[PDB]
Amino acid sequence: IETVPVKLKPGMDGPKVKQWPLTEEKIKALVEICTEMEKEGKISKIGPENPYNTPVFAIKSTKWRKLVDFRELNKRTQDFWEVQLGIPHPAGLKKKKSVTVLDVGDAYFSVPLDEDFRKYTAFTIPSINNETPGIRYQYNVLPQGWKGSPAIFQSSMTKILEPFRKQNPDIVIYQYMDDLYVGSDLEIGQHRTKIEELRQHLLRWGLTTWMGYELHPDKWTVQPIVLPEKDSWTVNDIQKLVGKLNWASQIYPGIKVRQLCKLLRGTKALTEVIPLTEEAELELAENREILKEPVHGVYYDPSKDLIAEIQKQGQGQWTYQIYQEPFKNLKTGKYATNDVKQLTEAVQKITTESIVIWGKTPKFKLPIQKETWETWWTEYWQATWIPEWEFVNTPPLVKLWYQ
Amino acid sequence: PISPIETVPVKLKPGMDGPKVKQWPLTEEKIKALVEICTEMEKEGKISKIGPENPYNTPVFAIKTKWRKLVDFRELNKRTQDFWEVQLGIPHPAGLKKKKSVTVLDVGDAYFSVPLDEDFRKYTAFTIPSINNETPGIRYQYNVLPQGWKGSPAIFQSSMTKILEPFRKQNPDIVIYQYMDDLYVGSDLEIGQHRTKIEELRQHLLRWGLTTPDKKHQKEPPFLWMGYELHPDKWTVQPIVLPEKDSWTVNDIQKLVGKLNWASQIYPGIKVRQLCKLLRGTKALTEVIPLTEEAELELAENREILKEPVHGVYYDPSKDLIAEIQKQGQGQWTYQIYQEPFKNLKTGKYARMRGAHTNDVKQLTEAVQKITTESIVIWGKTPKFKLPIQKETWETWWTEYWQATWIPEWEFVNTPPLVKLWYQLEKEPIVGAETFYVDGAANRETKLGKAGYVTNRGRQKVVTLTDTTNQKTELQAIYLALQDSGLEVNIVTDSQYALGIIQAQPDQSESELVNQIIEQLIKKEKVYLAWVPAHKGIGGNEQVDKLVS
Ligand SMILES: CN(C)c1c(Oc2cc(Cl)cc(C#N)c2)cc(CC(=O)N2CCc3ccccc3C2)[nH]c1=O
Repeated sequence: IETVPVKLKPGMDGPKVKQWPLTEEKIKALVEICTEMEKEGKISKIGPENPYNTPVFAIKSTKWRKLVDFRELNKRTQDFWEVQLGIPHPAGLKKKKSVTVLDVGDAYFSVPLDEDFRKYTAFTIPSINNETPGIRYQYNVLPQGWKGSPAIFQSSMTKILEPFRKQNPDIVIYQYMDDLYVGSDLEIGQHRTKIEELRQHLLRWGLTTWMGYELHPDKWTVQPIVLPEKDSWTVNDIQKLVGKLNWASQIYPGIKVRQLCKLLRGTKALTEVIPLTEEAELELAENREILKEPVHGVYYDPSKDLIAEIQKQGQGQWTYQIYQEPFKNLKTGKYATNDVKQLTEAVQKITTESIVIWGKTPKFKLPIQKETWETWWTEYWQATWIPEWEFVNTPPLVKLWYQ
Repeated sequence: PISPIETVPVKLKPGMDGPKVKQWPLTEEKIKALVEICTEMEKEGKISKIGPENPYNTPVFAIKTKWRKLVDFRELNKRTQDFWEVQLGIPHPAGLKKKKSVTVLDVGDAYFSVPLDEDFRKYTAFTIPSINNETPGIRYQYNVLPQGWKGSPAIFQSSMTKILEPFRKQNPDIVIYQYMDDLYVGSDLEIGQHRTKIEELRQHLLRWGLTTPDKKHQKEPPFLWMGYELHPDKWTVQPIVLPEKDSWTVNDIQKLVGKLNWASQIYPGIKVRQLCKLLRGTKALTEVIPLTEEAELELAENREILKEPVHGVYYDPSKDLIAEIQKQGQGQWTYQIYQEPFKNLKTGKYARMRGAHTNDVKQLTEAVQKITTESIVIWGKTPKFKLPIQKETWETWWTEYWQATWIPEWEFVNTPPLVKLWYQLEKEPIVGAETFYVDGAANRETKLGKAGYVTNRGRQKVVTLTDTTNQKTELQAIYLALQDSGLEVNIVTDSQYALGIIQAQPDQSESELVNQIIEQLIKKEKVYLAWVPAHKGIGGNEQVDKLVS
């Protein structure tokens, strides 16, 4: 097994990303890991002649684990892992009854990496209080977290799975980075049995491998926009209901508002109860129906980037929306001990779903301070990938419009 | 010497070739001095003569009563590759563990004692010109890391690391810190055993071509390093003299703020806000700025703080960090970190306006966050916090707020001023309370604002603002509703902008208007705010839109 030549395109260099400060326990965890990986040949120390850097973190059980943030390198390697050696996404996976996610990142440590590409995989284990220059390394094998790793490895992946696929042609396996997504319509005992059998396949070839045991894609649905079914209606309640519907008309074809406006006639007290007209009730129930169904006119565009918006609804409740063009929702949903811990679980849930549905992860609009998130996200992060994120102020109206 | 260490391989920037810079004709004194300097260096192996074949050239200059060679590596620096940065940060004295003995060892001729990549040396060529460039100049190239070259700092540090690596592995008991030409060795060994351990280090360094200072020439503590003083069991910033001046120039105030910022590291309660406000606008560097009264008050209080010297303690890893924060003036915050009550490891302050409108609860979190990041950097862990806010106040805020805010272990400490929410918007419309439908509208071209309102109690009103944006009019509209109203009130607006601002419970803002609105909001007993879509034909909003248009 000799290396596959890898490229960057002509007009962009490697990643030069700052290493974020790490707690001592993570730094210690990281050096043990990195000592083993150097002994085992997977990485080599590097000198200052390598001007590239990619952040690394520690995550979890009680087993520590190394996570490398290749988001920049992935961004700059886009042509390679998407066009040259792309992995197509099966539209069937979302339809399956149960979908189990298996970690297959160990596979990539056996395949060597293009000698002329290894410099772009440089990372630093930093020092506490900058006592030392920090331990610099780079990969000799395919690194977990890079999108080129599975792109290269897929040929070897097909071989491993070929017998299982032949023997189970109504099960669909999908590589996304360090995970295989394995979906069947089988009953759960058989599904789990078939997973255990797939483990054994991978156990040969040397691979000892917000979410329950499995996902359940077919049971995913749009969280509809909640129109309250009130016994009595004040002017405020109508005003609330109108804004809801007004903004919903900008997403959904044929949301009507007319009737309810006429109820808000002149200049009333907000407190004031108001009798409900007939056509108002009509339009209201007609809108209700529209919001249950998916948005007519909106479709996934593979060229455009997915984007996820998340709102804190209080009481451990989080709403979210996926779309490509603003406020044209491909999917919306919900998630039920602390604010960052929840937000990170939410991001992971939403991302997993995005991968199952489109084979891409969304760029997140996170309702939080940049520094808070960056300090804490790794503490509860359990995923092998890291989605793109930016930091945003939640417009408090949109928080209300999604319950 | 020149270290045996294997060279670090160096490239130029992919699509570039090394410098072909014309050597300027130099003066005889300079031509003479260079040759003398080059001979002395050449015989130590630092440089080597080379043939006329090598096409690369860099200017050399001589400058004084020793003569010094100055090589202009500017073109080579553009053309030589980027390297990895030397350090992610600089250590803080507060983060240093306490040792029984520490010694400073500086490497002699650091860069010159380290070999350059054989394949790169050709690019370092320079020419000592003949008197009035009559004849071919003498041609040299570096075998070692040149002074002022882009890669010298990194490769040196890198080389030095590899050289220490064995000694570190053999001696985990000892602690070393690399900083430029210097090494700082520390241990808990009894003084006799330390000297020996230093000796075999100094030897180990010389085994690898690195000369260091004799025990008689080593510096003694305190160590004046990077603006700090490092004593046997305490540290502090180097002495701060606040200039006694009649007139203060911009320059003087900048040097003062800088000095105060530096001092705030260990001196608590240092303030700079009123001194900073003076620097606003842009004046001449030499322009005399009259000190305002509040500037004069801060300066005095700072002079009181500096009157007696204060020291920071070193870090003990088997104790907990504890961070305390105090409010001191709007926007301004001060913190102390310690492990044993009031034996401070370090001090600091936070006083930035993240955004336009904020409240003490929001700012305390930003302060805590800033301190948390700083602790992780310095000690690799976050402190237990001691905060001037009630759990119940915090509980109320974070739950109701839309952003995800979280902070680690903290306890309330009654150290007034105490952080509080100065008003609380109502969750429901207020029965038996006037409903003001406010609205604003600024004509884009004339900028003639028409802020006004209509109520369900019958009342109307329209003032006329001048040179205001639509944002101002919609906000002036709301100020009116608060002004002309009872202790209870319900305000309807079609401005999400204003809603957004006010739903955040700001108790502090840059805008004059917003602070006026805050004043009102504190004075009220109950306020409820609601939003509607503009121009959608709403009973109330359409009426206000009329008189506003
Ligand atoms: C070896 N090392 C990284 C280290 C120290 O060495 C340093 C570290 C730094 Cl960033 C700068 C300098 C200078 N210029 C010296 C100092 C202390 C503080 C300390 O323990 N001291 C301060 C100096 C000192 C001097 C003599 C006897 C005892 C002590 C005790 N603790 C340490 O671990």
